[PDB]
Amino acid sequence: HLSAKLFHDKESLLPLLKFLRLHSHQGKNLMLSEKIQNLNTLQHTLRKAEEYLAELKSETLYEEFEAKFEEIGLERGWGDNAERVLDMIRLLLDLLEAPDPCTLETFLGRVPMVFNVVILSPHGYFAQDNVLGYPDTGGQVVYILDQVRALEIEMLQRIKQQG
Amino acid sequence: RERLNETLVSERNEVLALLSRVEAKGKGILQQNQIIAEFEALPEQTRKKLEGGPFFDLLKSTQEAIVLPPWVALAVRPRPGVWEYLRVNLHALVVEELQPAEFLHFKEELVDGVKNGNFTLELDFEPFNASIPRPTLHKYIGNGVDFLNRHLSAKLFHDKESLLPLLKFLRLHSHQGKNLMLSEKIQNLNTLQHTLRKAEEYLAELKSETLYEEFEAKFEEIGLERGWGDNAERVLDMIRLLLDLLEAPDPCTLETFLGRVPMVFNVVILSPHGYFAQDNVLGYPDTGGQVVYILDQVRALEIEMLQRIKQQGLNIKPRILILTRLLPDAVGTTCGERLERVYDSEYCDILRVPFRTEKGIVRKWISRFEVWPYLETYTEDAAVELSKELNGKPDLIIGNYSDGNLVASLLAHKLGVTQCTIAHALEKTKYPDSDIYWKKLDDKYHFSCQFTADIFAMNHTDFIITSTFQEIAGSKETVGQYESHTAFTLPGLYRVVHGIDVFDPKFNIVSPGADMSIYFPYTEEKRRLTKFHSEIEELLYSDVENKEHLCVLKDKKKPILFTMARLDRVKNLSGLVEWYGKNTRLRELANLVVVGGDRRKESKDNEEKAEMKKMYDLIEEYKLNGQFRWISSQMDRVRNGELYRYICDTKGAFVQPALYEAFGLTVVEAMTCGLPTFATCKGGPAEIIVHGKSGFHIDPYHGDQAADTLADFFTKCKEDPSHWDEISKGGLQRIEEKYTWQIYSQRLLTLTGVYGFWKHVSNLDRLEARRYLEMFYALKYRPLAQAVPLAQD
Amino acid sequence: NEVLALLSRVEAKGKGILQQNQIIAEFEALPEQTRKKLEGGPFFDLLKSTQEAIVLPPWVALAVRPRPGVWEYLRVNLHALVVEELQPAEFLHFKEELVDGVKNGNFTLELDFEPFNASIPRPTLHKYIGNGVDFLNRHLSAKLFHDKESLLPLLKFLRLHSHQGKNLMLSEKIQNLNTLQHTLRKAEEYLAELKSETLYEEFEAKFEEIGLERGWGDNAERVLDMIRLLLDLLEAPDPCTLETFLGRVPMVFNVVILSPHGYFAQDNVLGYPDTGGQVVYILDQVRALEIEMLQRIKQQGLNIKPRILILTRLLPDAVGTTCGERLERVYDSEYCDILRVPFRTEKGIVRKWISRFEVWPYLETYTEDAAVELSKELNGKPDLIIGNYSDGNLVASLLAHKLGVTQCTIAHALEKTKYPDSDIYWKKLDDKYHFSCQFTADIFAMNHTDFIITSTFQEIAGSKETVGQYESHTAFTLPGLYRVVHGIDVFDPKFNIVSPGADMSIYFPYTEEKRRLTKFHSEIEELLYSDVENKEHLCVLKDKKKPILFTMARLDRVKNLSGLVEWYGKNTRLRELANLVVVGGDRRKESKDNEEKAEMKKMYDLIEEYKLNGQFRWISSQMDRVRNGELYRYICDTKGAFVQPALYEAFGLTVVEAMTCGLPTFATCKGGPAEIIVHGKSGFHIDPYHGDQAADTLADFFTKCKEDPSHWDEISKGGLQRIEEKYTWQIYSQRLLTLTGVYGFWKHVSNLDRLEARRYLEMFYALKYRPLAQAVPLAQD
Ligand SMILES: O=c1ccn([C@@H]2O[C@H](COP(=O)(O)OP(=O)(O)O)[C@@H](O)[C@H]2O)c(=O)[nH]1
Ligand SMILES: O=c1ccn([C@@H]2O[C@H](COP(=O)(O)OP(=O)(O)O)[C@@H](O)[C@H]2O)c(=O)[nH]1
Ligand SMILES: O=c1ccn([C@@H]2O[C@H](COP(=O)(O)OP(=O)(O)O)[C@@H](O)[C@H]2O)c(=O)[nH]1
Ligand SMILES: OC[C@H]1O[C@](O)(CO)[C@@H](O)[C@@H]1O
Ligand SMILES: OC[C@H]1O[C@](O)(CO)[C@@H](O)[C@@H]1O
Ligand SMILES: OC[C@H]1O[C@](O)(CO)[C@@H](O)[C@@H]1O
Ligand SMILES: [K+]
Ligand SMILES: [K+]
Ligand SMILES: [K+]
Repeated sequence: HLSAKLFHDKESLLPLLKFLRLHSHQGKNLMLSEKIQNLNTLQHTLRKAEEYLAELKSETLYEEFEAKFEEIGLERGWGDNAERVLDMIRLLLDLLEAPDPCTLETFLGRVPMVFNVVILSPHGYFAQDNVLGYPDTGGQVVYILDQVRALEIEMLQRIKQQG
Repeated sequence: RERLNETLVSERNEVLALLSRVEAKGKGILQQNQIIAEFEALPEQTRKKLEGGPFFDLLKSTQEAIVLPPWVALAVRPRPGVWEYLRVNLHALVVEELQPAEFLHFKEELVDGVKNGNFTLELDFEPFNASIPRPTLHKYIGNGVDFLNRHLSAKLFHDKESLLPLLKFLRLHSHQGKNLMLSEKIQNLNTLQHTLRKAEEYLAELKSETLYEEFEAKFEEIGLERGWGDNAERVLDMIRLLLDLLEAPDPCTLETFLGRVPMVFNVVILSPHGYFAQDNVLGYPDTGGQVVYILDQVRALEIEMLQRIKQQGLNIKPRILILTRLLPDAVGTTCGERLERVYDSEYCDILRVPFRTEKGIVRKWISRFEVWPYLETYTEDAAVELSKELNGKPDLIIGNYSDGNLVASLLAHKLGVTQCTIAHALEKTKYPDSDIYWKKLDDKYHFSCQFTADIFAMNHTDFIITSTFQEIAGSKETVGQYESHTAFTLPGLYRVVHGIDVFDPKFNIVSPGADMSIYFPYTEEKRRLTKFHSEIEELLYSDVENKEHLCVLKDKKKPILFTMARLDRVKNLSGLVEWYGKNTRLRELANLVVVGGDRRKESKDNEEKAEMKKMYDLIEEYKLNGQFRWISSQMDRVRNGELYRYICDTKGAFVQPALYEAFGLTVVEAMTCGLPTFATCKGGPAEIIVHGKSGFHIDPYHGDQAADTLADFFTKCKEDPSHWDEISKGGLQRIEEKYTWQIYSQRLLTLTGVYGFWKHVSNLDRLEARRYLEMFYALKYRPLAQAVPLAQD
Repeated sequence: NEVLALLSRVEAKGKGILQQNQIIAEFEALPEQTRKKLEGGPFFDLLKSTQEAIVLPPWVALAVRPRPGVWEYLRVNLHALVVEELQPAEFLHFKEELVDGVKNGNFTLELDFEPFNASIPRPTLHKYIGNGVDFLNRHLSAKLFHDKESLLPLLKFLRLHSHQGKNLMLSEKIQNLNTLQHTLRKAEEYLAELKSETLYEEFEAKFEEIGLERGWGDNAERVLDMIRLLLDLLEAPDPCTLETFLGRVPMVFNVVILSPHGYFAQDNVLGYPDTGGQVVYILDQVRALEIEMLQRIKQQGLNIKPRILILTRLLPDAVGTTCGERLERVYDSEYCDILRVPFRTEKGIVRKWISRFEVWPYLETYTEDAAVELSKELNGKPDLIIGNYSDGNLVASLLAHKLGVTQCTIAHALEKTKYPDSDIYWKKLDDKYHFSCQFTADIFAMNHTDFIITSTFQEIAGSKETVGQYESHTAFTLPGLYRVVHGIDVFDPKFNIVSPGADMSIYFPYTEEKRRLTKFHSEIEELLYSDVENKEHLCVLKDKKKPILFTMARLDRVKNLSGLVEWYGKNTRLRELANLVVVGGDRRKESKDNEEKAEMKKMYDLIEEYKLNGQFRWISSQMDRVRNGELYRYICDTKGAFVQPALYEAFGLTVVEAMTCGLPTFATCKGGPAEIIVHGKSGFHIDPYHGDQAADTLADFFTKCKEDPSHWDEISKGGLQRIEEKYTWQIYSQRLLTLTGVYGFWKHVSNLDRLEARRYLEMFYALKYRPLAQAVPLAQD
């Protein structure tokens, strides 16, 4: 539905640009800066970034091209190296051009977002010991402790891959 | 207008950078593109140039600088497919913004002395394009099907009226009175949604390998005819893909489903000009890579069609016709027989139809530039014959080259059939400034007809196939072949404002190949044909001078510098022979063997004739006897294959010195055998070859540098024979990756489906462009075509 | 009735290979058969509705016209029945074989304009035919309603709008709908508290500040109304509001009118070949138009001075006329001028008058020269361009395109309807009439123009029983040349019927005595009743007291004056009752026109053959309208009548003039006069195809009038009233300027769709017209 609604529609695309521009964590800018006010500059800047990156060695760290990227309006979180930053910029350029569902997901899922997470489990005796089997204490408690551990490994990773 | 700014920089680099603007205006009244607009004042300047700053863009992107009034008309190309043209004054401060149809107006004032008429024709196809939006993104150039898919995938998503066409499409679909896919039972999406639902449960239960014959009974009941699959497993997938499009269309699915619907049964391929034959032809005027491409293409195609028909659960038998001219008088050939079976195919047949006038058929061969008056009556006739040969109507028409695309359009329109074009070359890029200088070239080359027909076909066709990206958008530095038709002018005739857009979703790149049984690595000894080594050794090292071969090779042991091609001005064989003759170091390292032209018979082609006079003269001038062997056309590919490998034994190289080459199958063949290849950087081979890895590039405009580059190569190879083996393996790998026949057919068939379905939805949007084209042909081409003198028997 | 139809279809095939028209396509078949008809049944009415049938030996093709604008084409095997529906193009093949023995080249041109018109949906109702601006308003109204993307064009249109460097409407300070919206109510607040009469000068200060430039009105009352109009349009657009607003915006300042063919002058011309109601219409028109143009410009608080140029051909050797001078002021106008420019070639200026059918080779250069000349004359470029007739519409198109101006066209006649079967038989007629050229330009300008003005509904959709003038261009064919599948549509919103009138200074009732111009009576009595025979008049009237049957018109084939004379000549009874006075041809000179010459010889022989002396007075062309007004009134004094025996008449200005004067009128039923007159009420209709019947009818009018004198007055007053309603110049001028506003704007909104049409038309002009036109032989001095 989003892939189809996004295909060559201005009033549609803005939301995605507003998103990346507003995106920040703990007082740091991510993705696009305030330098990019419209799809034209964004389109132009991405293309501009792509020409540059397609030149560099794949394993080149973001810190190298950081200065330049800051110039043209690109904040951190596209990836930790040239290769990664490249696929990502190429991904968004594509959403602007010919959106497909697989692209759309891949990009949105890649954008660093989830950092802080709040999980709700009020009832029961919720603990890591001396509990399981008490009234209301059971599969929910187990699931949640496994979930967070699994969740934390994935986040540290996504965070590190996005530089 | 970014390129009118960095040039505004005459405020900084001025007293230097207005010099190059001098040494140009100092040549005068002409066009110099690139190498001349560049190898001019910049290289021929002094170190007070020092223009290596921000200026080096606008000159590096020009493509032309046309000397002019106290004015310079120039062009600039920021990115493939994006246009800026400049006009500035030398000493007058005349620099002016230039917006298209205005810039052309300045090209006309540079010939006629004034621009074209007033109400003289402007050709703009842009407004007829508005149906789909254009990709602005480089990746989609030559990828259009991928773009059209996503446009359809979206347009299809939860739109009632929008899915109807797909139902109607699958509902009407039939072949020779057999109904396929959906029967007439299913009148609406709800019934189809449901009927498909019912079908799925049933099939999910059956074993994967259950034949369609079992459940055929059930299906006919619910409205499902044949063409879904041969067994249950297949029918299942297919049914699932259709359910999917009805719910959440995604591009990948839409393509796959349209890909599989059994569609292409009878193919009709247009190739009127030349001597089209499978033996005793190649090397003749107008007879060349296009004939090889088509013969290889059809064989490949026939196979894919067979296994697509089998998989889809159908026994229908395909037929592929190759339409071409019947030349009753070409003797020593089969060109005089109406029907001929293609080698190694069950269903591919050559179908020959004669040209004719009200005075009866025309027997004599005719140059490809002169066939124009004949083509419309050819179409009518061909229609009649292929109606005879074909069972039902054509499911695809492929046009080839210029005359071929002209006709295939008329048929496609007449019969209402999906159409594809393949240019195989576009003369405007091959014969420079033939657009603007057209009027003087006309009585020889008749370019007013050819261009007209090329423009007509590009826009008439459903999709276009190119063999490379370069054939469309060129490169960063240089303009592409099709691209160069976006805006041009034929002063006194008409002015093409927007003729084509490289971003058009109809461009698809499908790269051909070299037949693998004919051309393979010289290293596989089991495969080598030694039966030929006597003929070949006579061919090369024989003592005799005759119509088959000229001069002689004193030293039998040198590496051979080899080339083979039709003989005409553009192939530039006379060029290479000269470069070699002037460079003593190359002559010592290698023998030069050029195969081209047929000297066994008197030549009837103007260029062929002119080329021979130059060859003849050079041989004497450069005293080539003993280092040079000029061999006549080799019409048998099997032995040609072994010839290439033989050249490998001598550890030679292959050189292709064309002023322009559209694709260069010889390049592909040479590498497929493993022969390290040096080829012209102008046109297709720029893309085929990767410099210093899979081969080397040379510039036909600097020949002396080419001859030396080669001398270098042989020198290194003498010091380090492993250097040869490295380039050899590089070529072998490049071919194995990019150029092969296996995927070609699949791509091509898939395309026919996607574009076939598409042309139903877009039916109404195109209706205007259709009348615009009808008129262009009738009121533009026809008058021009009847203008051309008829051949006289 | 399976055994029945086979019969009529048999009787049809009996006449063999041919086509026949709807009169015959029935009037022979149905009636000429035995009582075997017994068909009042539903099959019948395919026949009754058939406009023509084309019969080729196995086949009969049918063109059916159920309602104006609605066509069905069928084929029928003359034996075996088997009715099969055919597409227009295929019905056209039928005609083509009928002439060439074969259809047009498989690859020969089909003109189809339908796919280019689709921007607006088409009205299907009879009422919107001729009423297109009404339709287009409702469309723009809806389109505009709470759509920002749709409202922007309105803001930009107004923001860019200017004349000759003076900004108008909105300044550049208004960049968007909020600012416009906010500013407009700011202004409205302010004006509400001013006295209505406050002049725009007082608050002009404020406005400039907030982005409001001049042209909203003269006083505060009027700037307020317009502003409120715009507020509404941004808020809740309705059709009426939209139209009032657009018709109000000052636009038309300079107007250019194209009328190249003929001798265009204010005196010493009328009745000369190719010179007639078009010169009359245009002159009346520019007058009325300048009046309104001035009030509008004044009412909007603008001080600009308008200009109207009538572009026509400079004829150096026309003598006794003003056709040799380059600029001529129009009588009773401060701002209207005739601007003459010569035809010319590589050899230089062409001196001799050339027939309308021959001007084609010259028209493109004319355009360029015309352009250069009106650039010197006009202050700023043209705000409106009106093409007239074919040469006129053609040039109007090219100039409009060249200059980027809103174009209107007026046909004044369409030859295809004047010269039956001149489309299908075009080849044998071409050497003489060059219809391949004309039809081509007719089609070109018809489509290329921004809108169209007709003088009747008949001009578009004709009547219920018969085909209209533009209607007959919907689908037709020129064998061996090209085929028009859909060339025009009677429902195209571009059509507007704006009826013209007669100058009411010149034409009034014969019963207003103080007004009659008596000083002309000596001249008229000599003109009519004198015993002298010369190049001014032939024969003589023996009995002075009889009533006069009066006609006046250009002299040529179609006007059918030679017919009228023969009718009269054959009919003794009419001859006893009334004297026939015909005015046509200028015999003072040698006739340079083919038809005029031919018609003259016919006249002479009719005189001798029917012994017309004593009942018949043949007067040369009366070139002065003022005395003409009184001449009409004189006929009334005698209780006579005006008759107009044309085979076809596009509009009939003389028919309007006669009526305006009180003179009972009998006019042809073929073309415009069929709408103008109401049989038995405002006048009568006669059939030029049945002449003797026409005469008998006239005899009858006079007899009735003889016995009862008040019958003459019923009709006299009947027409007087009719003209008072449908035909006057008062609303014309205002309607026209309104359309220029609506269509002026609509062309900004629709501009992107007219692009495809632009290129189509360009290529049609270039690749089809030009080559045809050049083929026309040039004149020689
Ligand atoms: O005495 C107990 C009772 C339960 N469990 C654990 O609690 C979970 C029970 O979850 P389940 O989803 O099976 O049932 P639920 O408690 O969610 O209703 C399982 O991991 C058990 O191993 C346990 O460890 N000790
Ligand atoms: O004497 C000759 C000359 C030409 N060729 C063949 O002609 C084709 C030429 O194709 P290419 O694209 O290289 O040049 P083209 O003629 O198509 O412009 C190649 O397959 C060659 O092997 C040949 O077999 N013998
Ligand atoms: O000898 C003549 C004949 C014509 N008229 C005028 O020319 C016009 C004829 O216009 P109409 O539309 O009736 O005929 P048209 O010439 O346009 O076909 C009328 O105003 C007549 O009064 C005239 O003044 N003298
Ligand atoms: O309903 C099952 C119960 O067990 C839990 O999993 C807790 O361990 C909760 O979901 C709920 O209290
Ligand atoms: O223009 C090059 C020529 O060579 C061919 O390959 C011959 O088969 C054709 O493409 C064309 O006629
Ligand atoms: O055929 C009709 C003729 O009548 C006129 O109105 C006379 O001026 C012109 O439009 C045309 O020449
Ligand atoms: K951000
Ligand atoms: K079917
Ligand atoms: K303004």
